[PDB]
Amino acid sequence: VVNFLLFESAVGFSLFEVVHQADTVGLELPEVKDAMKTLDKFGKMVKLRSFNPWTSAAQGLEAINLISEGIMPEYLKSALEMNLPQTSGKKSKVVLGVADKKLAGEITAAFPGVQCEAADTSEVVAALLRGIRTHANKLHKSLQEGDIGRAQLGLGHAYSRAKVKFSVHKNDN
Amino acid sequence: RPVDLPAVGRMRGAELRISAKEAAAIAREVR
Amino acid sequence: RMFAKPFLGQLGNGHVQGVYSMCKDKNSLNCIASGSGDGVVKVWDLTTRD
Amino acid sequence: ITDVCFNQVETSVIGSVATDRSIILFDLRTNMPVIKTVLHFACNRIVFNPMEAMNLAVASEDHNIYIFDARNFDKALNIQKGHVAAVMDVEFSPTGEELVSGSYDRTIRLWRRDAGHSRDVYHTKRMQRVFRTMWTMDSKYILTGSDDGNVRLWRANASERSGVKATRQRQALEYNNALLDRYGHLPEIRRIRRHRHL
Amino acid sequence: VRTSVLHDALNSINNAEKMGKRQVMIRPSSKVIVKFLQVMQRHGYIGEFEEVDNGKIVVQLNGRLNKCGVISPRYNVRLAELEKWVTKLLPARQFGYVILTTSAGIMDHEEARRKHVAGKIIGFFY
Amino acid sequence: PSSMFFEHNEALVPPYNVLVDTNFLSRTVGAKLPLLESAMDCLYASVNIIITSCVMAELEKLGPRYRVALMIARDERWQRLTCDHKGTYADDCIVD
Amino acid sequence: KYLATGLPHPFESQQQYERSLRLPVGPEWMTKETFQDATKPRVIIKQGIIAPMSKPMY
Ligand SMILES: [Zn+2]
Repeated sequence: VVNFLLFESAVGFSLFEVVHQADTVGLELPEVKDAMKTLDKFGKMVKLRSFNPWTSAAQGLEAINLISEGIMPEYLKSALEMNLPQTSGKKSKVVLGVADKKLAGEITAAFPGVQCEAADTSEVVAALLRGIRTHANKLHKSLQEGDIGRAQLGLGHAYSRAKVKFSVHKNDN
Repeated sequence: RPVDLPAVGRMRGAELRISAKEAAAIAREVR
Repeated sequence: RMFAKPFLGQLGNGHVQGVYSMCKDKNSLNCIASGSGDGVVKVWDLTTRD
Repeated sequence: ITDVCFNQVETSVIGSVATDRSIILFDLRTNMPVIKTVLHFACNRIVFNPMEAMNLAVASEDHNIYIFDARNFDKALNIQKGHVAAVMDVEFSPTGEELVSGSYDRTIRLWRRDAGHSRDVYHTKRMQRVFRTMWTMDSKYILTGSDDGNVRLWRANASERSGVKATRQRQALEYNNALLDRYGHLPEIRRIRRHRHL
Repeated sequence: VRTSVLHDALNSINNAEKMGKRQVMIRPSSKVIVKFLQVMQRHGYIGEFEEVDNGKIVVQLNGRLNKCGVISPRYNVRLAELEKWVTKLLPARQFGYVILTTSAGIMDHEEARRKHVAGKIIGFFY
Repeated sequence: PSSMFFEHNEALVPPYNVLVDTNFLSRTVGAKLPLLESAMDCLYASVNIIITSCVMAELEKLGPRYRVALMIARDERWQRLTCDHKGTYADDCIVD
Repeated sequence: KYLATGLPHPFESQQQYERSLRLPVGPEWMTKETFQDATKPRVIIKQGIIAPMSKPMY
């Protein structure tokens, strides 16, 4: 049973709040797969709760080079402090759904009241984040300034160049 | 034909009759 | 009566001899187990029934 | 003592059946038996209702399901009679309003709680006998452990597909169900809704 | 008349396992029948039986067995013969058992290979 | 197909993949004959011995008279090739 | 064949049953709010673990 879920993309990270959660026994069923296909039957499942864009491409570069290595960033901790109900897990918990297992462990260690479900382990949150990645252009378009294609393009170039150190020994042009 | 029926002798009800040659044939096969 | 089609699937290859006991997990939602007649038990996950 | 079942609603109340054709209760708080009733035929399995703490169901060799009240064992609250061979397993739905019974012939029978007769019957040439049937915690799908070595996953509400429906889709389905609740007893509607291939 | 009361009992067990009943009334009882059903109950092909007296036997069966049989001339068998007799009587070496009246009693062929004793083949089930 | 030199299949080298039909399986249980041991004694090579779900389906569709052959087929050490088609007809499944 | 052969189970009188149906359910004859309130199902099952009830509600 999922309550909220994180979703990080190149323009920023947004957390959705699930209402009418997905059936977990009939996940391999054709009617439920068609529901995950169609936006008119998956937007009933997800409702956009919060959005945090980057301030700059330097912050987006730091975001990938923290998230891919596993460690969560301070502004992700900030937005989770802002959006999640402040609890400690003694009598009531909040189930968050995240894509990566190391990020799950760190969010659970930073917030003791938030139980995280990784998409690498749990098939329900895997199918649910898969549907959000499918329809991610239309779920954000009311506050998607511009597009996502050039943002992903420039951010993949910046991430690859920071990993490779390309400009310091490419000079022949 | 039934699959479960054994191959040594004839079967009638729950009684399986083995002729004296067939129990000798198994003792020949062992030796 | 036309769209009454109740059979959905079968968990894995099954057992060798018959299934004489089985029990769900009442806390989880996709944890099943089944113990057969030749004394082998299996724990199934309902999300991956292969 | 053949079967044992903790009451999930009222903790520390344990029901059991035994081959004396009897059901026995147990209070775990004061560790002793409580009451014992002898029925006419042997009971294969006891189970409790997950929404009503006092109601139980025994699947019994009388081809029958007896819904009993644990406070007054004088009479059965309900008697479900639809089978052909003995009933092997009974299981309440987690909503507490339906029942699955796997029988010793090749049948699963789906029941409402107040019905007294079959809502559905499930069968298959490959299914050899039925020994253990139980719901999933969705209360939408049922599982059947057979004597063919197969665990099968059926659905209750055989004509109701799962997933997210549009509003004009689930309104058509709810409208059809309410309309059958009203006009389900007329002769043409009755014979077509009761016809099932056994 | 079949003096083999063991064969009459085993015929009744086969008729019930075919007809899908859940108990029988083996009307002439014995002691070799009780030992036979003791081995079948060890290997789980029969639930629970009781000998009531006038006596007769009530045999709760699980619905797990396929066939019972007696070997009518009761041939003598050594261990090196016992392997070939098992693989010629049973459909598979891992399915079903052959019953032996040994000097250590009445037992299955796996218990005979455990206890290193040979004997006469009396019956089989699978 | 590659590895075919004029009706000589060069793709089959041991361990031999052997598909089993229901007729062969019923008769090799009827002839008191162990399946993998007799296949290895026939080919003098290690077989891996597979059964399609259509073959398992026809063995299950035959009644409880064939429960022994069903258990023999349902031995765990063999590969089970799941089929993605409708009719569960073993001949057309094996030929396709 | 369109008449009913006997009284349904809870009903005790011909006037009771034949006057208790009396109103069409459909959306042509009733308003949208009435149609929704009259075809709401009795048991409303949402998705999830339907665990047995922990403590008494009333
Ligand atoms: Zn196929």
